[PDB]
Amino acid sequence: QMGFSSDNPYNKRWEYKWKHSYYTYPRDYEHTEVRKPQDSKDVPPIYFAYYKDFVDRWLPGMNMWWQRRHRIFDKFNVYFLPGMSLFFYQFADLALGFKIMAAFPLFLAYTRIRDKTLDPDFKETYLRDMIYQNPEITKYFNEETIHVLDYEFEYLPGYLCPEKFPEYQNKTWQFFNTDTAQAEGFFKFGDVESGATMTLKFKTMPIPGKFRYQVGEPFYFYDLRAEIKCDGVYKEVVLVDEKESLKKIRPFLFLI
Amino acid sequence: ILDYLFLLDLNDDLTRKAVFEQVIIFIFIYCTMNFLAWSTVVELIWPTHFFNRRHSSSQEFIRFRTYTEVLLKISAYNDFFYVLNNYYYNQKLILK
Amino acid sequence: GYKIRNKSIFWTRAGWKNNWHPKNFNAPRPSYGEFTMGIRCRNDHHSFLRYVQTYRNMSRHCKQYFLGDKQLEETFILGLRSLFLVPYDSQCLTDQIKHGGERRFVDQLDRDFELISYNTHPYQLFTYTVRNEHLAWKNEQYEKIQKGEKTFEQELLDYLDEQVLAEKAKLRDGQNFSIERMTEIALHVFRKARAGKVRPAQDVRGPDGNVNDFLEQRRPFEHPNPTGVTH
Amino acid sequence: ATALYKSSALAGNLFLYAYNYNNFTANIRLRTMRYLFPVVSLAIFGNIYWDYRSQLVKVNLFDEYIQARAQELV
Amino acid sequence: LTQYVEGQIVNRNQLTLKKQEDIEQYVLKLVRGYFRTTNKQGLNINSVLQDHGLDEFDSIELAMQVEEDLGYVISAETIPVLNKVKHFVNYINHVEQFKAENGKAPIA
Ligand SMILES: CCCCCCCCCCCCCCCCCC(=O)OC[C@H](COP(=O)([O-])OCC(O)COP(=O)([O-])OC[C@@H](COC(=O)CCCCCCCCCCCCCCCCC)OC(=O)CCCCCCCCCCCCCCCCC)OC(=O)CCCCCCCCCCCCCCCCC
Ligand SMILES: CCCCCCCCCCCCCCCCCC(=O)OC[C@H](COP(=O)([O-])OCC[N+](C)(C)C)OC(=O)CCCCCCCCCCCCCCCCC
Ligand SMILES: Nc1ncnc2c1ncn2[C@@H]1O[C@H](COP(=O)(O)OP(=O)(O)OP(=O)(O)O)[C@@H](O)[C@H]1O
Ligand SMILES: [Mg+2]
Repeated sequence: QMGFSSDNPYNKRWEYKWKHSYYTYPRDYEHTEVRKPQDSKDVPPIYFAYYKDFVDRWLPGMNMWWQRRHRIFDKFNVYFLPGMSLFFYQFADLALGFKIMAAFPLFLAYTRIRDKTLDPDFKETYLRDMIYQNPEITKYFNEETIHVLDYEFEYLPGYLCPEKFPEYQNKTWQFFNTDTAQAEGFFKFGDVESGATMTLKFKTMPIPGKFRYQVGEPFYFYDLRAEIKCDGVYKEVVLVDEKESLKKIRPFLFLI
Repeated sequence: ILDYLFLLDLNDDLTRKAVFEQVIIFIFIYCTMNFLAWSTVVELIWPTHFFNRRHSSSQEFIRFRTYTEVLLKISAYNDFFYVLNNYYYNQKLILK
Repeated sequence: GYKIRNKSIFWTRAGWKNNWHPKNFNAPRPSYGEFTMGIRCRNDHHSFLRYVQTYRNMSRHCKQYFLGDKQLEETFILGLRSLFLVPYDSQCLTDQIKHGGERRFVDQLDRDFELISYNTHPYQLFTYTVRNEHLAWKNEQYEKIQKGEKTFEQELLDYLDEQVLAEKAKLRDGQNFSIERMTEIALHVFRKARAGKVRPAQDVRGPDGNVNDFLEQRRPFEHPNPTGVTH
Repeated sequence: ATALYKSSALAGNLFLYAYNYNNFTANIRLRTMRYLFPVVSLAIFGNIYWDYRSQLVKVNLFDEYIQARAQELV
Repeated sequence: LTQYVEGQIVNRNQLTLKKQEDIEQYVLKLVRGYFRTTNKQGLNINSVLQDHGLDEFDSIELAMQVEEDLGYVISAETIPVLNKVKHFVNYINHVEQFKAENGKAPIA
């Protein structure tokens, strides 16, 4: 689900990505039809530019943190960092080093809360390059004739089944994370040339690559499936199967 | 009623700092200076716009119509223009 | 009449007539993954769709104040396209601009739309003024036609059709009534009609046919020179 | 005289806003003036009235003391 | 739901096609209504809008008109792929199928 959403009706999956050059916000939200001069309000009220920045930039930003608040309720953010801040806050009047060591764990918490509440963005260009290389899909779909009907991609809550992913039964990792960092979603596609539709389901997880400490790909499609439907033909394509992928690569278990 | 409104006092400002009375003098000068400089910059784009839109076209290139030139030709034509077109049409396309 | 004589007028340190990538010291340089730790860049691949939605908005938000005038909606579209087609038809190589011409133009159109959303863009106010003056002239014609009266535009067309007959009835040696000849006849009438507006036709003399109008005149007692002294 | 002048200069700003009402109200490039002109106007009024009010209080304290202290000395 | 038409306020009407034959007729009537279209009678189901004097910016105006007549909310990501009459017909069907199965309009 898209966390950053205003009352604007168009381009919901790009609202957080698009960086507009407006000095302020437009008077009205993007019109879905031609309206009348009396449908809109001339010379909008005083302090309108500030009101818009709050309801179009601030408020949808807080709705994102509230929508994904279950990913920041870890013992490290809840108890450790606030407790570390209070220990040095009692000596804040003795020196400046105590003010710093008391505010640092708060800035660290904001950074983890900031990155964990963002909408999960996979490398969509890697994805389209993967499906357009399959011949069974290029038979009915092409980038010049494809259109999106629906999009869903959200993190999975809590720890998963402790037989398919035993990695997350680690008390040290659980101290920093309450979620899995994995995401699941789908893509409703359509081709206006062939008249075909397909649901591109996918599951992602972070994996390590070529290095010791850094993550290689935070959103690696370990399960990628396409249920194609045409005039009278139904096909099921498997670009990436989880039974064969989970035997080669395992998740990353982010810390901090 | 709060004490924050005491900042409005200027009768007894010499009892605390006596600084407001001299700082604003600079602020007024700074505004006057920026008024002269900025007005000169933003106003003096017109000589370049006037010359280029009247002398920059050439025959080895295509001059494309602008928004204003579209509205004027279609919705700001005078009577003589309306008469000339219909005068050419009737004589050549109708009456040969 | 007068041509630029300097042959190096269009020379720049970046080449001839180069207004897309002027030469500067801090020039763009490549980046290598294996050696790059972090980067701060604002460039993205969202300019295409922003170029599409910006058009849809500027068009739909301008039509709110056209009052269903179909001829104005179609005229405005032609003008809106002339504004979006600048990068595709310009001499400037917009694909070679310094840091991406696509992002540059899209961000520029967004500033125009912001003013359009408030109905404060000078193109909008100019369209309203131009259109109102046009309809006032069209309604004047309608009111004169409903009364069976003749419009000043139709009187010219009829006066020009008969002059063509008079000029071609004597053009027997040749039979090519060129568009050049048709033109000078109409312009000669226009110049006399143009001068007639300020000095109407009182008698058979015609429009602006009185010499006495050009004798010494004086301002009326009720409207003297308000701006300066007279003596 | 000072309070009357500073009040007339404040009234001058109100005319400047009224004379240019259509621009301050509809042109978004002048939104910051539209939003903060009244805040500055109140802060200016406050200084004008604060000084007049304080001066008025002191004058009344001065007048009531010389009358009281005079009768004691009589 | 009202709009100005030649200076007069008129109530706008929305259409519900739900049939293949009604879609092909609407798109042609739509494309033939655009003042930029050439060879209006030579236009068929397999007609490339480029061959009739239409560019990318004209497809937007056409899509903008589809939203007016049908009430759809078409995203900017879908417009630039509508370059043939066949494309409008298939897109209109895909939207009707999506709402008939998913019970909601596609993501805008
Ligand atoms: C050498 C001897 C030296 C003598 C010294 C004196 C020098 C002369 C001084 C001249 C300047 C002062 C003008 C005094 C009036 C003179 C008459 C005049 O204007 O000339 C003829 C003038 C026509 O001008 P014109 O030269 O013939 O041709 C002009 C062109 O056509 C073009 O048309 P236009 O309309 O665009 O032209 C505008 C024209 C005329 O504009 C006008 O409309 C005139 C009105 C100006 C009002 C001045 C502000 C007063 C505010 C109201 C105070 C009311 C107090 C009482 C309240 C009681 C109710 C509670 O020019 C001006 O605007 C003059 C403005 C002067 C600068 C003011 C700058 C102030 C900031 C600096 C402050 C400095 C401290 C001193 C401030 C003192 C303030 C008291 O006549 C009219 O305009 C008729 C107006 C009819 C309708 C008026 C309706 C009332 C409008 C009130 C505005 C309310 C504002 C918001 C409320 C504020 C109160 C809270
Ligand atoms: C005990 C008291 C509690 C402490 C008080 C803290 C006050 C916090 C609010 C004032 C600080 C504002 C600083 C903002 C600086 C950055 C600008 C910004 O906001 O970016 C937003 C950004 C908006 O996104 P963006 O700006 O990063 O990018 C947007 C991208 N485009 C343009 C494409 C859309 O979002 C965030 O930063 C995340 C949300 C942060 C929320 C800020 C704190 C909200 C506090 C809510 C609770 C307050 C309770 C009090 C109310 C009680 C009732 C009266
Ligand atoms: N090769 C690059 N060089 C310099 N800066 C980059 C580069 N790639 C990305 N950036 C910056 O990092 C940001 C995020 O990159 P990212 O690939 O995640 O965007 P994206 O829109 O999600 O791509 P995709 O659609 O393929 O998923 C970008 O907006 C950009 O500012
Ligand atoms: Mg992405």
